[PDB]
Amino acid sequence: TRPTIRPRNDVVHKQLSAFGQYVAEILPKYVQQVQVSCFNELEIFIHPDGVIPVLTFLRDHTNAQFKSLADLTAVDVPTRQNRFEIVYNLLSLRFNSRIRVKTYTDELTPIESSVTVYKAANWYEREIWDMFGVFFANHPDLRRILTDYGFEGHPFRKDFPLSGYVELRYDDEVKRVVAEPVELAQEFRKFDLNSPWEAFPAYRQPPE
Amino acid sequence: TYKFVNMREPSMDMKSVTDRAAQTLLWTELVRGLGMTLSYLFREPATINYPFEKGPLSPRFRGEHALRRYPSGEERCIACKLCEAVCPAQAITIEAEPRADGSRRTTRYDIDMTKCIYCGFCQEACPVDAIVEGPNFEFSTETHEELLYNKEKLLNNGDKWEAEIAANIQADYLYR
Amino acid sequence: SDAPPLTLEAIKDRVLYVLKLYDKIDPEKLSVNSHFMKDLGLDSLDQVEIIMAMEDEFGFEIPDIDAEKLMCPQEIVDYIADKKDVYE
Amino acid sequence: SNLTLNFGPQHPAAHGVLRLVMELSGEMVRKCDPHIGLLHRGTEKLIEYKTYLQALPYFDRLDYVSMMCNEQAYSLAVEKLLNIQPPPRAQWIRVLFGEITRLLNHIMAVTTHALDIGAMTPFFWMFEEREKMFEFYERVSGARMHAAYIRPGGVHQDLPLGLLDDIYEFSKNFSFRIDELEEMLTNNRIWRNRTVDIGVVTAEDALNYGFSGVMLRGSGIQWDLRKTQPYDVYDQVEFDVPIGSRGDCYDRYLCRVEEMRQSLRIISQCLNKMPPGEIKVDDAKVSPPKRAEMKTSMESLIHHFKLYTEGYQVPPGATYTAIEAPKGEFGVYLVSDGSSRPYRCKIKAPGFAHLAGLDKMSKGHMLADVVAIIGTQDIVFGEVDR
Amino acid sequence: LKKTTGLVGLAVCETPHERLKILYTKILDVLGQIPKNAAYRKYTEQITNEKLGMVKAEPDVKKLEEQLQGGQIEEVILQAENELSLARKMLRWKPWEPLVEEPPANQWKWPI
Amino acid sequence: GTSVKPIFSRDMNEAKRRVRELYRAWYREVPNTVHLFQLDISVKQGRDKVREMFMKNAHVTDPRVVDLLVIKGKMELEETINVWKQRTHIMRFFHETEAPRPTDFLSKFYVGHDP
Ligand SMILES: CCCCCCCCCCCC(=O)SCCNC(=O)CCNC(=O)[C@H](O)C(C)(C)COP(=O)(O)O
Ligand code: SF4
Ligand code: SF4
Repeated sequence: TRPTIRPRNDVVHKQLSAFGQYVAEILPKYVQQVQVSCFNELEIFIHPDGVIPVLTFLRDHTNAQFKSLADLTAVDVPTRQNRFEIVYNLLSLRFNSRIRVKTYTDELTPIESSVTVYKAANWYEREIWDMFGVFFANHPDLRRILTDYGFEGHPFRKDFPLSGYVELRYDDEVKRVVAEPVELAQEFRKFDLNSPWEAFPAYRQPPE
Repeated sequence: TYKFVNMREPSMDMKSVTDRAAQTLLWTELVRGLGMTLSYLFREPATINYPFEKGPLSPRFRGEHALRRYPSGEERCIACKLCEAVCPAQAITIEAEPRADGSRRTTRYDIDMTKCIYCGFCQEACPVDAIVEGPNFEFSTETHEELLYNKEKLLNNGDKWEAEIAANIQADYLYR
Repeated sequence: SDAPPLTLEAIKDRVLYVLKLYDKIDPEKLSVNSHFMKDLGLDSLDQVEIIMAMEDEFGFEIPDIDAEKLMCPQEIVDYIADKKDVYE
Repeated sequence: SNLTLNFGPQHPAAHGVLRLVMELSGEMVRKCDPHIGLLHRGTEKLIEYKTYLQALPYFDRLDYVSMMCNEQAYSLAVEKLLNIQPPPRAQWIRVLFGEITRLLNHIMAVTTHALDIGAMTPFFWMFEEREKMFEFYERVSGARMHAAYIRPGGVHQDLPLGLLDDIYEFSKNFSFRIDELEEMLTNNRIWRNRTVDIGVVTAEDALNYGFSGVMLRGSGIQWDLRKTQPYDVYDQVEFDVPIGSRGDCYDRYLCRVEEMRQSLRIISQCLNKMPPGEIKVDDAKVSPPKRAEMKTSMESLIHHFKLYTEGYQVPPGATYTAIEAPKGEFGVYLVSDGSSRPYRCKIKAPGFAHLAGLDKMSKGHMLADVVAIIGTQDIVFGEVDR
Repeated sequence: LKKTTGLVGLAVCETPHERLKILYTKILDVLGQIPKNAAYRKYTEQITNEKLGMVKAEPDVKKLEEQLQGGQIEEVILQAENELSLARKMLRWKPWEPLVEEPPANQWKWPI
Repeated sequence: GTSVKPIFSRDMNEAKRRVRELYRAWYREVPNTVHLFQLDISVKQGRDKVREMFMKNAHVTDPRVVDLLVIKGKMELEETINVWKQRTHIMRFFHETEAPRPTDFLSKFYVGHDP
């Protein structure tokens, strides 16, 4: 385990574990889980109701000072009763550290908007609403950001097809661009790539 | 370790103040800019006389695709479909069957050059140096259809450019 | 001077004129007491359109909670008379 | 009632795909509402149908002014998920070409900003240097901009013989081109009138609005990911971080020029310290074997076949990996489900937040000031829309 | 005495010691209304008392900045204001209480 | 119990009231849309189309789904009023270039395999 293998950092791992325990102790009402990955990244899994109290804490506490919101995105996992995983990535410049805050929601449950905590969240939340259909309560101006005007559906959902449902062309009879059901001269060729042999024994699940 | 870019102070002696006033009233920095443009006017321009002169390119340059042959004239391609599998744009379509003499050869080899991103992954993946990106880059067309290359087009490209393709491969293959 | 002292008869007549311009209401089987849903067969959306036309005719807005109760021309007449402070 | 105007997409200062709905009172800008998505191509969904190698070229086309930097960010994310290490010479080549890329990007940003403002000449002087830099790209990879040179595990190919000397020859002359650009712009009173105290942003607002890079450092914030969170061999090169004092367009332009000079310094150090050795990780389950090995040994052929058909499996997990790209912090949130294709790939682009801050930055300004502020944010819409 | 903080929008504070004493005293006063066993109260009181004693122990501004590890005493004042606002919000939120709900059985299971 | 968090409305009555507000807004807006976009349809055609779009979702019985539908309709109306939509987007509601697709069994049998 020399040149080829990525080196470990026990010091950062211990520091992040201690700070995760700290955060979990301070906010037991909302914190459901804390994890430190082996490449030294701290994750805090919280109940949705705590989106605002937790973020605010992480922004304003003297020992956290996570002033920067690097990114805010969603992940779609259709097998879960709560479909959508909401991910906040925060950066503290005072302590030169990063943290990740995770929560969940389904298609019909709003998530509190965090524009009062981080203004940067505004567009990010719009993008989530555009791509996943997650509604953010008390957003100042929530509307589509990335898709075409009048576009139907949320493309980043796993069950949304890659080529969508409609395509566009110019029609001369009506003298304008029109939308029609999509037809492909060549269909996208689905590839089955997964090897039938297990790759990583350290991640084997119980056989139920 | 850092530096400040705009944290200087002007000296308030009468000499510096009068110099600033002379700059304000007589436009010295504008004359400096005019002098810079005048200096550039008398420099030799960097324009090349295209198409009589061309820009330099490397042996590694990725151009129009071609299908290659062995020195006996046999096709190098044996229809393994690694290029089709690796292609990030799904620009390659391959159909194959045993030939009349039993050889493993393609019946269809299409590259959609309007789908292609010219990444060169196909030629990296090819185990027999069959598909390559050649040096040609001047192959614009008047219709979309002419850019949907079939196997005959690619074999013609190989036959037409093999002299250059082989030299470029000889130049580069020790890095691969 | 300004507009004459509008009365209940004028209100009822203008309401009837507005209603008889609706394409989904039979012009001659409409009365002052007809019910939009039971007799005319109008849908809930149709009722909203009828109140919007009344707002256009009489020049003042009608809120949703008030507009929901108005289910016959007589209720509309009484609502308009009450808002405009008219007793005859 | 304010007048409503479509600024772009078909506008010279709108960068082709930006439609800005502007509410104006005379030429005073009452409100800015950027409408984007005119270059939204669904990259993040397309990546879910690719192997990691197949997904790599999509990053060239996000910030098409800084290609190898995007490649490096994605490669670092994948290498972190794979728990592998690139070889040292690959890391030195990565840093060298990242600084060449920063030179390219800062040339484009400064000269196009000057062209919006009205100074058209420096664009032509500096784009020949960009052309020479493009040749370095093409000589190393065969492509002028979309190199796909930097891959998880190292780089695709070693440098051709003679490339270092030519890079040195270019680098020993680029400083005079910088000097000529500064002679045209830095002390010019028209340029200062167009840039000083325009788009002033406070440090607190810059932090809260998600800004990064020069958009922070122009306001006095002492932050640079290469210094605070180094990657590859950035902790082995000496350079200074330019810091502004006013938070306006002029200080940001000064910062970018000084960043070009510091990039020259770093490039010199990289040229003098390039070590020998292999250029990709010596692990054939991740990096493909050499072509001679593939045609001689059975294991090499098997691993070539599998890496080019199925691709390497990545252990399950999620990482947020960020770098100091020329336009600010560029990040990837990469989620692996254990297979050979990424489950999710969210791309964080600095221009997204920077353009979201445009309406705040334009308060109290005119139309030309808004043109200058758009130029000073250094926006490319390939990364904004993805 | 200092000409500028170097940060746009952050003014130079005259009499930073008194401002810091006022802010730390206000923070402790607000924390006194939080339950004694709440971790937020004890942790914030510990760090606030450390900073308050350090402020009272060193009358030089530069040496106080060096000791506090807080980066330019004006930003220390800003951080104290942020902590006071957070303390009021936490008193309203009461996050010291038990978790509201347990997630579903496989909410966080990855992969799948 | 079902322990469900609302969006705007607690039951179906407030959701229906919000539906009526959105319908009134669209009905008022239609003539302005016809004038501003220079459409060749009548105001009656536009209102009939608006009614049709609303009627498409008449079967919904979940107040949260109704609230989200009203949110989407408000977004569409805001896009239309501010002329963020172009004429092509407005006319996309009418499908003027799509051939009429048969519905009876025999015509579908003749034309192809789709059920
Ligand atoms: C020019 C073209 C413009 C096109 C604009 C398109 C805008 C689309 C906006 C879509 C809005 C919605 O879906 S809103 C969702 C629709 N509402 C419901 O599904 C609730 C349950 N159904 C009912 O209440 C009845 O069927 C009802 C018919 C509503 C009347 O009810 P009443 O009888 O008790 O009054
Ligand atoms: S160059 Fe790339 S995109 Fe083009 S055919 Fe080869 S693999 Fe496909
Ligand atoms: S061109 Fe090469 S990679 Fe493609 S099918 Fe033929 S032999 Fe295989």
